Amino acid sequence: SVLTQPPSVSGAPGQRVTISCTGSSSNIGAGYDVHWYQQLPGTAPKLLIYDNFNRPSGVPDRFSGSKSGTSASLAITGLQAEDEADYYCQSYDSPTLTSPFGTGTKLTVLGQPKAAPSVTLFPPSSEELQANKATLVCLISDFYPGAVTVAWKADSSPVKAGVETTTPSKQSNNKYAASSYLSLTPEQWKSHRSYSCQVTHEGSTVEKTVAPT
Amino acid sequence: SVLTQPPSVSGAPGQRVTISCTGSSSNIGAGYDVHWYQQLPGTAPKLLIYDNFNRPSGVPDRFSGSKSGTSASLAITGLQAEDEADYYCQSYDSPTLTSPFGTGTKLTVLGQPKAAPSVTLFPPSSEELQANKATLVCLISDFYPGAVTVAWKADSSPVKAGVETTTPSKQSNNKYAASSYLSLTPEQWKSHRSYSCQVTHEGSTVEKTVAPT
Amino acid sequence: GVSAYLSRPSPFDLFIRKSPTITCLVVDLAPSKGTVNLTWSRASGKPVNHSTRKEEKQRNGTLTVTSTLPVGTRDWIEGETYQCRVTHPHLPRALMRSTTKTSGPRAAPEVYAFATPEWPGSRDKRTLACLIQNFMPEDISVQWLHNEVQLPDARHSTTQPRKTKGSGFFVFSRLEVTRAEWEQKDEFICRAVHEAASPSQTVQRAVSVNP
Amino acid sequence: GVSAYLSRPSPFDLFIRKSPTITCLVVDLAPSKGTVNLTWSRASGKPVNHSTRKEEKQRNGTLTVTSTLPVGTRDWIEGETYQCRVTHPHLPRALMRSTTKTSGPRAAPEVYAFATPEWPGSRDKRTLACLIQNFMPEDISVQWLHNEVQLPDARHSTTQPRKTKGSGFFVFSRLEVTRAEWEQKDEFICRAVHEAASPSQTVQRAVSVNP
Amino acid sequence: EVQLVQSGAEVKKPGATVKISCKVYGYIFTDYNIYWVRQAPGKGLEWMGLIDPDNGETFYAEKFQGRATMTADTSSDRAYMELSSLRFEDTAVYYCATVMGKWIKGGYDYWGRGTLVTVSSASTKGPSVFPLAPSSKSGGTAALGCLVKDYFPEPVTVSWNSGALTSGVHTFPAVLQSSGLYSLSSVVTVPSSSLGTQTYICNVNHKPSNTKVDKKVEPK
Amino acid sequence: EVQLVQSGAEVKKPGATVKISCKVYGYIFTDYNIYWVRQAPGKGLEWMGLIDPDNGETFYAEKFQGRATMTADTSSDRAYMELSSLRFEDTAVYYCATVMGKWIKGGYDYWGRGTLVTVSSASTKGPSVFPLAPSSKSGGTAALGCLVKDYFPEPVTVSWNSGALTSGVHTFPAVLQSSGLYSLSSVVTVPSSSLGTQTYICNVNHKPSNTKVDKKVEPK
Ligand SMILES: *[C@@H]1O[C@H](CO)[C@@H](O[C@@H]2O[C@H](CO)[C@@H](O[C@@H]3O[C@H](CO[C@H]4O[C@H](CO)[C@@H](O)[C@H](O[C@H]5O[C@H](CO)[C@@H](O)[C@H](O)[C@@H]5O)[C@@H]4O)[C@@H](O)[C@H](O[C@@H]4O[C@H](CO)[C@@H](O)[C@H](O)[C@@H]4O)[C@@H]3O)[C@H](O)[C@H]2NC(C)=O)[C@H](O)[C@H]1NC(C)=O
Ligand SMILES: *[C@@H]1O[C@H](CO)[C@@H](O[C@@H]2O[C@H](CO)[C@@H](O[C@@H]3O[C@H](CO[C@H]4O[C@H](CO)[C@@H](O)[C@H](O[C@H]5O[C@H](CO)[C@@H](O)[C@H](O)[C@@H]5O)[C@@H]4O)[C@@H](O)[C@H](O[C@@H]4O[C@H](CO)[C@@H](O)[C@H](O)[C@@H]4O)[C@@H]3O)[C@H](O)[C@H]2NC(C)=O)[C@H](O)[C@H]1NC(C)=O
Repeated sequence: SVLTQPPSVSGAPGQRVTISCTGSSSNIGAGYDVHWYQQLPGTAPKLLIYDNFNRPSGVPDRFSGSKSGTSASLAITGLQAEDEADYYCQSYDSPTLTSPFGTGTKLTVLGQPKAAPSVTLFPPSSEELQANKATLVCLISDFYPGAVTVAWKADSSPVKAGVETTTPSKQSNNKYAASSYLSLTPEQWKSHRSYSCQVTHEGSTVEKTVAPT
Repeated sequence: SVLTQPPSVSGAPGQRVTISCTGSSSNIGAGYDVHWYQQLPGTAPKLLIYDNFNRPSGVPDRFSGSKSGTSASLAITGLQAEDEADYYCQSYDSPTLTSPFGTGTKLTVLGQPKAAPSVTLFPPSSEELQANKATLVCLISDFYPGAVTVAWKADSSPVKAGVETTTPSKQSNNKYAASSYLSLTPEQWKSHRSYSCQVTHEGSTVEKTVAPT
Repeated sequence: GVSAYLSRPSPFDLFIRKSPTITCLVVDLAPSKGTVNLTWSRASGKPVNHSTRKEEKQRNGTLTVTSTLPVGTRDWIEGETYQCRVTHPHLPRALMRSTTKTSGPRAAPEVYAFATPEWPGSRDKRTLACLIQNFMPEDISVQWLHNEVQLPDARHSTTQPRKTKGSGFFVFSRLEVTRAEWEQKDEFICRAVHEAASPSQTVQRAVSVNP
Repeated sequence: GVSAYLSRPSPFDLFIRKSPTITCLVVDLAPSKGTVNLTWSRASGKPVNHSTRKEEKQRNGTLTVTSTLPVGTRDWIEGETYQCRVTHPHLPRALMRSTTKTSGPRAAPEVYAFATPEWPGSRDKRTLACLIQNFMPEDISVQWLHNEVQLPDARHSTTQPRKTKGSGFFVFSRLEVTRAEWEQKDEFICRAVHEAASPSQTVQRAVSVNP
Repeated sequence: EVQLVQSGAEVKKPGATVKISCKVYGYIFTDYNIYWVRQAPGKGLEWMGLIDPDNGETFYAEKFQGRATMTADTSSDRAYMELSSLRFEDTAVYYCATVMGKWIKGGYDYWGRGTLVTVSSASTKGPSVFPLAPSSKSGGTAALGCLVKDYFPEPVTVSWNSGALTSGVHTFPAVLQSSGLYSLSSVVTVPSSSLGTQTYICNVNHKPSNTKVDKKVEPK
Repeated sequence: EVQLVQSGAEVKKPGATVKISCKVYGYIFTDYNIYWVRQAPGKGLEWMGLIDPDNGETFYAEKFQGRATMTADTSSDRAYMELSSLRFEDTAVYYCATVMGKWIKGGYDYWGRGTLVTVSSASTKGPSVFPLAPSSKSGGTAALGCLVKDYFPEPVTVSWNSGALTSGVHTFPAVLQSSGLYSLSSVVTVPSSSLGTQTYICNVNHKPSNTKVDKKVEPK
């Protein structure tokens, strides 16, 4: 059986938010303990609640757990930036003899100032051109909400052929970074008298542009 | 309370010998366990019997213990040269809350060929004479029964002044060694025209003799 | 049911930092009962300082009391015995753990420092090794230093004291070092801290990557 | 009640002696019952050799079963798992102990050998130190040799494998040597035995007391 | 201090087998069950199975039956997981976890750091490094970089002027191309005034291929 | 392997105190009582007392009450015995012993090697070494020696031609003079034919006084 949690949940510092975990009568509903785990990006899960409401050594008391019937609920009071993490519940499931983790919830802490992204755009270097290849490198940094849209234009016509864009990832300053790379033949790059990288974020667009020799 | 054992006991290889341990009604007589230990020269005691009749891991079965009333007894069958050791019993003594060891018995294994001793006798060296001191060194070795009697004679008259004789001790070849040292003034040593070391062993006497310059 | 452990002041704490402390740890597998007392004393009768205290019920149901007591270096050198007494639960006899400076003769360590030949691949790294030996009591601390600043602990590993054939102990310590460090300045010190080292409880040896 | 331990074949036994064996030890604190079976098997299903067996009731009332099984080096290198299964007393579940060659990448050790400067007093003695490092799996044996004859084990001490910063393990070994040995012939070899050393599972370094 | 130490990252071709290890310190290895948990990139925790080190018995969630094998080497304090018939989708971080209980259902207290297992058709290949020249001089600052192109598996290290240059440096996460090879960029922001006098070298280290590249980055 | 390791030999002046140590390996030091047993030279075993390491409590046979103090340093696995107001008659080997029982009366199973404690009015003094020349040449063999005179405390080592000469050597146990100093002899038996060609040196080492003497022994 699946233990189901809402995919996401929202914060605003100092506020109180809840996460729910719903099973059936053959696990949570059956009297079996619920536990809770917290996962920060790139780290192993940590146990926050165990046996329904108990905190292990070192967990702030602002985290609490309760278990209703077929559901259990984690509550965080006094929300903090650092609480921004993934949370999973777990209980025992006797029809399978397993102890599955819930689908998981992404805690998002509100407030956090919006930021437009910086863009840097390098043309192919002459070494690559000699390697009979060409790559335009568009580096996008320092933006918040971590969603962008990159579109490349060649002169003024869009491209959509051989463009590769990374997913956005949190840099150490809690803003996001991403890169978009565009592969062309040297003859293509030499053909057009310019190419452009257009980053669209939060309805505004930052474009930057470069040309051959 | 003392647990008393006979001071000594005798062997002849392959034979069976017993050692006894007698207490009173406030220890052995009182139902308290007896144990037995074996000690070889220059080594720590080893436990042979524990709780009356039990052998610890590695003790030959030819060793056995029994506990009668107020006494307990160790029995060794098939006596061997290597069994020549000191043996002690132990039990608990409730009037003192202690667990004393018995007075101890010296096992002697018979047979063992008699040997007369070798004797070496060095005069003082000239270096000592210059240090204004003089020592005659009489070294006695390789004898069995380990009892000797050293007497020093000066010319033909006995000395008995400033003679020091070691106790006999087992050398690695199971015979005994001892030394007797005689201190004289240089003028004494120069006076007499000879001194002699007389070793008496088993009713026979080996003398050796040395002279000045 | 209940286990208890007490640590020894490190020599580094006795003689360098100069605020040495000892730590008494209790681990109780069935805290079925009320309070577990834990009490410091000295064998001489003299008073102790205040100590930190901390309790955690652990997830597996164990209860864990830790306590830390500051002690005097001079007191430690004169022979004090410090004692942690554990009290209450279903304990007929109390438990008691103790620590005191080791018996026997004293003898300063000898330090020797060695550098590793260049190994293909490495190039940008080198290994330093320090042999420290013939010291008596086995208690010892080891620092490595560079530009007269003590390196972090975790930059090096030191082995456990083992007895030399005959008398005294030895210990090996290993520190990887980088081209940026040794070209910066090509001197590293290996320093032992030990009660018998005398002016000031230390002996050190310098080592260099090149000649 | 019942504890059980199983040892690993030493590399020296796998690759030098070439008759490696493993030892399964059971310690039963309350032999209140009859026989304690102990049975060898291999994870592959293949048969095992006969093994030695030995029981001792100990003075404190404990019973102690030891058993020694010879294994194949080639089998060991290909991945066999050897298993000691302990059976009977008041055990619902049997106990089982196992041993197999360690996972992961392989990498031959680097050996370095160093001699100690003359120390006042010593004169007639010198200390040799061998640093052995960057090997993967941590399993390792160490011999010292002189006149191409392997010295006795107890002439030297070697430390336990610890992990280097980054990857692989190191180990230090120490051998005191005497004037009679080094004037006899001034060469000592420090040899590591390790599965990844390749022609023949060894790497060695010579060291000399003088230059 | 109790510690579950997991082995390094593994990179496999579909169809392969890998054996990753979870070594235990700080209690008696054989006392308590160890649990294994999988986590695909960006996805949730999944409970795979459990082994009992004292006796070797195991249990698996349906999904992992057959393709995960949990073992334990008691002689060396080591719980092993073996994944077979590897598939692209088997790419995940695999964790071992435990609770020093016995007779208790969940709430794992102690966790290894995770071992990543990456499954791909690609073969090891060192990077090409192309210099990403400063868009010629000027008002303040200027960006130059290194394009680390076409390499497989990931982790690449990039450092500047051998570690000496640290400020202003921003190395971006790789793109995974459809060729299955990775590319990335490292960019440093420098006073525009220093362009003609200070040397800029990037040091690329691609351990899996045992390749080190050092490249100067000169104004165009 | 269980081991009770005792400290080295101690030499004291009457009135002194000595603290000898018994260090434990192979079980939990604090689990079982340790017992101390005394043995004067040539005499029987005497049970002194017992300590309980888990809690420090002690018990002494009457005879040792006051002048033996048993302690335990749990942090270092070490049971200590402290003897005070030392007397000549306190000269004995002191052993520690144990049984991994608890609740059991005697039959000690594990024993330290013994620590000798020697009490004397004498002060440390290095030996004089006098050569004991071969009684001038001849039929076979000849004896020469070294007289190691007037030294305190005992152990002295004697070796010949720096360990190279081993055959025929017989070093006798010391005499204890009434001055309280010790003397001994080491004698080697050599082919009488080699007297004019082979060098004979005795090497005397008296560690307690930190004295090494090497002396040649020439025919008279
Ligand atoms: C329920 O779960 C709890 C919660 O974790 C378990 O708690 C642990 O309980 C164990 C066993 O009782 C206990 O272990 C003991 O730790 C002590 C104290 O450690 C200090 O002493 C050392 C100084 O010599 C020093 O090493 C240590 O610091 C460090 O220890 C490790 C180990 O090397 C280091 O790597 C790391 O730096 C760590 O901080 C402390 O200063 C230790 O001394 C004990 O003695 C040892 O015993 C074993 C016997 O096998 C031997 O190997 C050693 O030779 C030595 O004698 C012992 O290890 C933990 O401290 C407890 N942890 C906590 C957080 O409370 C609990 O057991 C469990 N319950 C059940 C039923 O399983
Ligand atoms: C009643 O008395 C009996 C009679 O003596 C007691 O028997 C002993 O019981 C203990 C505890 O169960 C048991 O200890 C264990 O020994 C095993 C096996 O040793 C082998 O494994 C090692 C290889 O890694 C190796 O070291 C060893 O050889 C040697 O061990 C010592 C120790 O270093 C060496 O110096 C020496 O060479 C010796 O031969 C064997 O190959 C050992 O592996 C166990 O594991 C350890 O556990 C402790 C936990 O504190 C840790 O410190 C270690 O990290 C390691 O994990 C453990 O030591 C003895 O073997 C038993 N002895 C005998 C003769 O049967 C019995 O307990 C007692 N009963 C009561 C109630 O007290």
